[PDB]
Amino acid sequence: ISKEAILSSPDTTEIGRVWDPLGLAEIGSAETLAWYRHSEVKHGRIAMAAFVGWWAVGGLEAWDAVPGWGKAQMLLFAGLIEFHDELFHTRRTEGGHYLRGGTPGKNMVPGLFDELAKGRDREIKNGRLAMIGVAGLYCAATIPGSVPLQ
Amino acid sequence: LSSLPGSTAPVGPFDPLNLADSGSEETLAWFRASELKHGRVAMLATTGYLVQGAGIHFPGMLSSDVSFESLSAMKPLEAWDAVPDAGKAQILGTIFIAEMITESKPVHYTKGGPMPTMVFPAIDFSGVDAATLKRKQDSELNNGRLAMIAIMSFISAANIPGSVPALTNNPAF
Amino acid sequence: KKSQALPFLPYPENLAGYVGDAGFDPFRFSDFAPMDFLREAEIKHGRICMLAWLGFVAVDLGARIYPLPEAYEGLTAVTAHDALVQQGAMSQIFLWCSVFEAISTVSVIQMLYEESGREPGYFGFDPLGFLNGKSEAEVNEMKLKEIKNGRLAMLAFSGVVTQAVLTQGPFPYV
Amino acid sequence: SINEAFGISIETGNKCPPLGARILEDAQPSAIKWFQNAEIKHGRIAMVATIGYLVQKLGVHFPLYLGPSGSNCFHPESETAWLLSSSTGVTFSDIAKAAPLDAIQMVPVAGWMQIFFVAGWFESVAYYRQWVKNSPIPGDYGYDPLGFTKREGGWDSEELTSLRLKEIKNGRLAMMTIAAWVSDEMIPGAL
Amino acid sequence: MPERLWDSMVDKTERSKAVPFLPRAVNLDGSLPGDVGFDPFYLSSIPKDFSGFIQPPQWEEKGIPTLYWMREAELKHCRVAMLAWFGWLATDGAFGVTLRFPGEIYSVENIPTAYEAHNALVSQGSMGFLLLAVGFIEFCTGAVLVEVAKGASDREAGDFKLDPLSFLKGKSEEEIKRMKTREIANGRLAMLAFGGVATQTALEGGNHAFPYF
Amino acid sequence: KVDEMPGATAPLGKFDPLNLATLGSESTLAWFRAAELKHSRVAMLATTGYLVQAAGIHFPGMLSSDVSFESLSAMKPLDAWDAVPEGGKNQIYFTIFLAEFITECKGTHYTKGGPLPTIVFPPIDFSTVNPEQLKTRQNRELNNGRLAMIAIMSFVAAANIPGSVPALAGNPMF
Amino acid sequence: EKSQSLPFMNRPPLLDGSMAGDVGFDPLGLSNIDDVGIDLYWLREAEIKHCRVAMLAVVGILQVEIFGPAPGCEMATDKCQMDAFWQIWGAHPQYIAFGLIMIMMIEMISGIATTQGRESGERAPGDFGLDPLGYGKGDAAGYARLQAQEIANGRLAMFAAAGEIMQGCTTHQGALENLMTALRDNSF
Amino acid sequence: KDDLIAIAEKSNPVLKYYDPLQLGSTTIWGETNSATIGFLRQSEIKHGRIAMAAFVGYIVQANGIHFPWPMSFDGTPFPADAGSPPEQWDALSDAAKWQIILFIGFLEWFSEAAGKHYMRGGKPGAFPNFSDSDLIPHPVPLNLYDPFGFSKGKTEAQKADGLIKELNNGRLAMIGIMGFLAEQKVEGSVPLLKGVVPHYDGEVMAPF
Amino acid sequence: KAELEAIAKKANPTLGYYDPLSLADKDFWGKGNDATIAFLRQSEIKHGRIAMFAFVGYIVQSNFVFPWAQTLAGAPHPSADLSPEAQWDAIPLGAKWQIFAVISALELWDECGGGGVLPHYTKGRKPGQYPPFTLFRDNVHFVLDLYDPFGFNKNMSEETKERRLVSELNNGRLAMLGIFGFLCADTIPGSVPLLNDIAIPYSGQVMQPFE
Amino acid sequence: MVGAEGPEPIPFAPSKTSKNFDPVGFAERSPEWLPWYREAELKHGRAAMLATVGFVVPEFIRVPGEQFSFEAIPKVIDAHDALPESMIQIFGWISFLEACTFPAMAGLGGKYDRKPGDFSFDPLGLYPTDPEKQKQMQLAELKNGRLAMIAIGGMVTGAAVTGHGFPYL
Ligand code: CLA
Ligand SMILES: CC(=O)O[C@H]1CC(C)(C)C(=C=C/C(C)=C/C=C/C(C)=C/C=C/C=C(C)/C=C/C=C(\C)C(=O)C[C@@]23O[C@]2(C)C[C@@H](O)CC3(C)C)[C@](C)(O)C1
Repeated sequence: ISKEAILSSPDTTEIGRVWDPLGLAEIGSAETLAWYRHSEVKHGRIAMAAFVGWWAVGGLEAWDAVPGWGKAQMLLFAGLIEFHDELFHTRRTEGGHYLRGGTPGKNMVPGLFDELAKGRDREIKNGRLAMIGVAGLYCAATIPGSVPLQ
Repeated sequence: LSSLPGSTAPVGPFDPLNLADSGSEETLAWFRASELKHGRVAMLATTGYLVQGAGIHFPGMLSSDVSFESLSAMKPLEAWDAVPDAGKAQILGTIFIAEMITESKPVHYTKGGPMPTMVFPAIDFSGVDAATLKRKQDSELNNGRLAMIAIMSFISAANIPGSVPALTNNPAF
Repeated sequence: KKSQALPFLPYPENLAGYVGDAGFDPFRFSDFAPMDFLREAEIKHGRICMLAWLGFVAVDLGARIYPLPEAYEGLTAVTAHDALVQQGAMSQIFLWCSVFEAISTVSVIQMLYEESGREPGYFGFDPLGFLNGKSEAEVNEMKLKEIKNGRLAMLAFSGVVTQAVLTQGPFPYV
Repeated sequence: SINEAFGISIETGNKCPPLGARILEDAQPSAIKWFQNAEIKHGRIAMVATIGYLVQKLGVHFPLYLGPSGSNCFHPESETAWLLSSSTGVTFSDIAKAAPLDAIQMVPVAGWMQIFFVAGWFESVAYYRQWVKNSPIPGDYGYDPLGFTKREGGWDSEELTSLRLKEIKNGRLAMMTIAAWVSDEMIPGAL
Repeated sequence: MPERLWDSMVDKTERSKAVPFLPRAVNLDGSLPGDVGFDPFYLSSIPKDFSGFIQPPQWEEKGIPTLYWMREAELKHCRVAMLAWFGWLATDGAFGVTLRFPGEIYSVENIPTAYEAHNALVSQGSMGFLLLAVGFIEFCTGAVLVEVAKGASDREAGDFKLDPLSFLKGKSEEEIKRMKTREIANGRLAMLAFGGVATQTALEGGNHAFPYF
Repeated sequence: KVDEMPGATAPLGKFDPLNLATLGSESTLAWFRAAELKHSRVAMLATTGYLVQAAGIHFPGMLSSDVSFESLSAMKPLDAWDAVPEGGKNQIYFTIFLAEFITECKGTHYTKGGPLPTIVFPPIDFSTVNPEQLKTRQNRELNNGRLAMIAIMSFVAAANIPGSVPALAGNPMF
Repeated sequence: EKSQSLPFMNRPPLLDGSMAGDVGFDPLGLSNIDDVGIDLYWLREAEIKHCRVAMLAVVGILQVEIFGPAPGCEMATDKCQMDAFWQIWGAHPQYIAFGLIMIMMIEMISGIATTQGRESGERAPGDFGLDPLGYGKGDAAGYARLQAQEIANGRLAMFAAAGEIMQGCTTHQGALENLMTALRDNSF
Repeated sequence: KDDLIAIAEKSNPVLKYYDPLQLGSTTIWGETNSATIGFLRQSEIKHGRIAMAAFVGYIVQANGIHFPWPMSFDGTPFPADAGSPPEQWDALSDAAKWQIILFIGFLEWFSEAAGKHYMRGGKPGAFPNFSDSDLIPHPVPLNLYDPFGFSKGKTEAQKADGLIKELNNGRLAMIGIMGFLAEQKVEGSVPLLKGVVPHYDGEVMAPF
Repeated sequence: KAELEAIAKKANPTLGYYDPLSLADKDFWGKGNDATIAFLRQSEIKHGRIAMFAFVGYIVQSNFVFPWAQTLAGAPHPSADLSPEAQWDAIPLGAKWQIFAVISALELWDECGGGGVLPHYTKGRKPGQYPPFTLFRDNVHFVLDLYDPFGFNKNMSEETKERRLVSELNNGRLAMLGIFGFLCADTIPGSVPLLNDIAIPYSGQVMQPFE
Repeated sequence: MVGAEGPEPIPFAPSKTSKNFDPVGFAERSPEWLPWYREAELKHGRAAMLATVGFVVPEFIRVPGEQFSFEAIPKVIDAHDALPESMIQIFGWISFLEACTFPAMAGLGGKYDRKPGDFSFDPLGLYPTDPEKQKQMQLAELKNGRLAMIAIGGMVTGAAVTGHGFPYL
């Protein structure tokens, strides 16, 4: 995957161009841009599920009510997901790893997931909003009072 | 020299001690930028002394504990001492960026480059009809020259009473 | 060239051939000792801690032999050494370990200095019928599983016995 | 060679006086240049001293104002007393009243160190332009504010030659006169 | 009874210009700026390698001229004492303003005159930081004397390239020498001036304040 | 140069009995003409300023906040300067200094090959470009200024020594 | 040829601008040392390690002085990070001892990589192959800027980390409140 | 630049080209002089167009024109019960002001993104029609400029003269709406509007 | 320069061309002599034709006013007080700004040159000539011309208007001191007549509310 | 070489004369010490000349300080001990001048061309040009210098034995 393949998704209508004010896509190779895209979609897809989980239980005090066996169970189960994710990227993909030959969004673990490239643009954009949204629900909800002002 | 801006009608060019030949052409280029920066600072200093000395102040609070009214009750040189130290750090930090930016141009003014232009907002005054820019550069320096005498009279009248005969019984001094 | 585990270091050339080869020998122990001696010491250390981890974490999980001797009672996995040197249970296992190691002293000396062609860690012990005419790439895939689980158990036992005498608590630290 | 030096003229018949020529006739040309410079330099101090005595024998102290009640030469009293020293408190009105010889003692010592420093700067400029840069004219200390010495040029002209003889002779008149005026301040000897 | 070192020190056919009865020192040529031939004790004619104090002579074979070391030492004494006599008088209020740092450590109510500023700030710690800052500068600028002593450098004595306003950038060799003489002449006087201030304030008569008499 | 300059009139052709024109250089005479003309223009303002302040005519109405113009019109004009306020004399001494600083620093000084001092503010100078008419006009400025130099010395010799002039010293203002 | 940083001095001979932050600043001639296991390779590896250690020390102090200790380390509560070490060592000394022995295994391997990388030529000093994102794979002019930005930020952080040690050990306050009391003391 | 002189000559044949500050010969973001001269034209046209609607919108909302029906879920009509239209903007709500500001912010966005930009091949002030440009997914029935179609068929010389009397009616309404708001904060600011304007005395240059 | 001396050949051949200050050869603002010689012609033409406009504004504003309204507040005139130079103050200040707005616009149109129709007087145009309103009348609405709004003249021969230009400034400068024989006749007056007028605002030019 | 003339008859030795006066014979015994002897004779002669003036002038005039007045120090013979703070400053500045002649003393033989006693000090130009009366100018410095060497012993013991005015009692 090259730099022009990474920057061809998602669409850049709502800003106008590819929005890189610091020029961070110009520093490095196509490998360090594939790391940026894979970590954008991983940050996005977690922040989407983190937003609804606020209103599904609505704050941080529910995490304090999780026991020592409870925190260690889910953190290593998510670690078991992310272990075999980068494993099946390398071993079970026709191109290879996302930094070597694979898709930076492919997220290969069987069972975690269950017109499509148009849905790729709707995944990064819907996760870009939740990244701002859960940054709202951590800062505006908790740390100072009058942030949003919503 | 006389082709330079600052030489005007009554005494032009004015150099009785011949300080322009005391160094090189890079020393005179430093002297011109130091006269221009001393003028721009003292023009804001003379106006800042007259506006704050009149009683003209901004409405409201400068800090959470210091009002603009409590500073305007004092003489202006004593009003700087009661500005908050977080406020002076904001002033000097912004001046630090302005001095670092106007020095880091691709050609230095000591080597024939441009003199300090506006940092924020970065308005471009390049193609502004150099015949008019020549006359306005003479008026910048002449208003700078007078305001450098003016602010030195203001510090002298505030400390040595009767040193400036026009500011003897002036209440702002 | 350029050792895999340590890519900033050159590859130690005496590791070539053996099966757990990650190029990890920065202290260059293979340049001092023969690699048949070092591999035999690694599999023997690993086979002990595979048993010693399973023997530590089963005893303090309550598993005892049946019928339990009355001198074996009231002991955790920490206390079981000093209480059973007095009983003589440790001298019984040390006897039969010394019997096997006296024969394996002959086989190690024959391996390094008499050229028996014996692989390090080989004892001919496969009664359950693994390696049934298998390819040597499939046998080496099993030798890597012995050493990697062996290397894991050496650090696993080292934690379960240090955290045991640090806390003297329940199973996940003792 | 002392009897063919510059400052001789018709007052002694173009002859150096014999007691003075007996000192410098068997001497170097630098001995003549030394004594000629010291005669002019003593004549310069004595020239401004006869006027400084006439200012002191009168009351023409600061501030100067030709109108009445302004301390001019006609009416020597003032109304302002311009305060020569502020830390001491003495004015020019006080020093104009006492005496010629007591006027010097009323000047503060910090005022003399401003005079002797400036007179000390001038005397080392006078030494550099006369002796180090070896000037052929005695008394030529490079001081000419109005540009008389750019006359023809240069020094070999009758206008600047006669001015040199005019300076030495008027300095010779003023050397006797300040010695005759401050003698009578000490002891009456106006013979 | 051996051949005297007197003949190696003096020119024996030329007199010193400042002291006309003494013969001229062999290293004083008039080419240096403040040179009027004043060396009545013939300290430029001392045949020791005075760069041995920085780097010892047993490190390698090297040798600096004695006049080069003395002029590097005279110029450092000139430039230190010019700043020092100025900084003594500026912090004492001799030029009107009692110029002090904004900190209360350096205020007039803590340090009343510049006479007491040494011992009051060795105790506080400002003089210990100046010793580090000067020592860092003296280590990076003092090692050029070894490069001159080995003959590898054509650098003149006291001749860093420190002309930020560039007064001597296009000037001729004659007016550069006049500017170097004005540095030397004002530096020689400010060395004697600092000798005046630091000694007259140290007497039992006192007057730690300006004008120090 | 003393032939090629104004000041030569018909009663005395080139009046110099002490030959002080050719005593110095051209620069010395150029200093003398600049000092005769400056003494002329001061004394012409001085002779006018004595007569119109002895005639009693004055400005309305208050010079300072405390000092009226009519208080100074009663006394003699040489004594009226003592009653001008110190802030007012400082205003006079500043504009006189600023005019003397400008005329000696305007380019090509009069002691060199330059012009004599002109009007400082406003700079026009009203000079006739016709050299046959202008030379008579500046020959008129000099001897009117020469007479005014003698006149103001007669006004201070009548205000200090009673007498000294026949047509004055009977008047309570001179 | 003269040095850039000290233009009165000749350029040091082993410094030729090939390294990142090279402006010829070696007045003592320390790059000419070749005797006690020390040469320019050893001094460059020492500078680069002093750069990277001090860079992590500045953001390590500023992380706890702004946001507090990590969860699990809540018993520190001291803004002086020199003092907050002794409360974690008083409470959980095993993690600092686990980190010290893991540094000991890393550093003894790094000492072998330095000396074997010097007698060979197959390792630049400070090079460990830790480029997992892949900045060195393209734009060699932009990679030389990254090599220069590491040296420039690390040489600045060396003074900052040494200062935070010394003015933490003498004021017992904390770096950011040492900065705030320096602002209100020397304000004009 | 050559066209900007030709525009301002038809706006005034006495005052042909007026520029004291010579702002027409500058750049802003380093584009070129000809691209920022379309920025200055667009900003002048937008300033005048807003102030033209603000002047009619002032005299409607200063008199009593509260139109039925109030569109809310509880009541709370258009707050003309103060009246004094700078006070009237404050008394809407806090949450109603973001609906007005963000709706204009789409029109500010759509004039930038869609068909042709004023810092390029120009025609500044030309609002792109909603029917084209394929960016909005609704689609919407009407356009902003010609919703009813009035009046297509006018020639180019009939519409070239329109912007010139839009610029002059836009320049005057800039002076017009500020003369109202100056007397809302200082009396005697405009001489002929004394007593009419009720001195809002707050901050007109702040929304919330 | 020479054409100014040609006017003095026609103005008064008894006295003649006469500059005591010699301002015909000076320069103002560094803009040259030929621009200075036309600033001086325009200024005394402007000084004279205002004074002639004030000399008839001093002989009928004493004796005859129109009485109708003068404001929308009652008191329906400044109530003469037949001295004309005291009638200016109570007019009131709102009317003085409207007078100072049109003269600010009328003298704006003079130095403009009529939108560029006429050149400027320092650079070529005849100095007494006001630029016509023909370029404002072409665009906005029908405004009357300043000099001759009806078209009575342009019937003249060409040689009659230079005969009338020299009659204009000759009548102009007499009315300059002629109108200054009236307001100077009110503050320590000084004349043989006695009696015409008395008042004391004395000048300059607004009163009780300003500054 | 200069001062060996006369006629000057020797007092209390009526046969001998001042012509080549060296009865001990230092010019014959140690001729290499002879430029040292002339430098020492001139330095003794010049210091004793200023001492003869310095023993008579402070009997009438005093320097305007009040620690030098006649009420503090009545007789000149007590001025060396009553003013130690000024004798140190005379000694300290002579020490600088005398150490500056140590390289001139190190070359008093045939090292360089400086005549003994000649310090190149003639600002007033009084040294004549012709050598036939340069020697009698040198001879007068020796005779006046030798006489003041004798006389300052007569002035001091003349005022120590009989404490009186100038001539003596
Ligand atoms: C010089 C570096 C340095 C040092 C000595 C410390 C030390 C400390 N930190 Mg700090 N910290 C650092 C940098 C450092 N930190 C950095 C860079 C950050 C991110 C900004 C932090 C953020 C941070 C937080 C939020 C907290 C601490 C806390 C602590 C204290 C307890 C933690 C501990 O001991 O971990 C045990 C050690 C380990 C778990 C492993 C150490 C690292 C191993 C050896 C890998 C090193 C690899 C190396 C970096 C690069 C590769 C080298 C080679 C391959 C070339 C301890 C005194 C806590 C505290 O108690 O504050 C009072 C706390 O809450 N630190
Ligand atoms: C004595 C007598 O008898 O009279 C009587 C009767 C009477 C008639 C009633 C009187 C009156 C009324 C009078 C005379 C009133 C005053 C009249 C007058 C003469 C008023 C000048 C205004 C000048 C202005 C506004 C300058 C703008 C100039 C400006 C803004 C600029 O310079 C800048 C600029 O241009 C440039 C330079 C460059 C460009 O890039 C930018 C622009 C375009 C901005 C009196 C005096 O009361 C008494």
